[PDB]
Amino acid sequence: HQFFRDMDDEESWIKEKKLLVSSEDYGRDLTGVQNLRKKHKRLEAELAAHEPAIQGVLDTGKKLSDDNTIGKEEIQQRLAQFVDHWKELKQLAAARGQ
Repeated sequence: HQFFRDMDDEESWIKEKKLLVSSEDYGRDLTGVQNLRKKHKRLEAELAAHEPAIQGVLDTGKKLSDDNTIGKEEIQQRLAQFVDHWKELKQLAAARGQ
């Protein structure tokens, strides 16, 4: 139950993370351009820390499996969303860079 909770709070953080990216943009068109470029740079750094964070949960889940399996499987499905979300985020970041 705890791991699940943590995962949930984590997924939440992901949403909150994306929100930040959406916040650090508004600031007069004239600067908006430089704002996007600056955002990208911060995005790369961010991602560096977001990788280990998300992975951490993933690893934990793997453990749960070996410790239970019957049940945790459902959580994996939910966690699948987490990865998917991050995946999209990565793609977006890549596009921005290019």
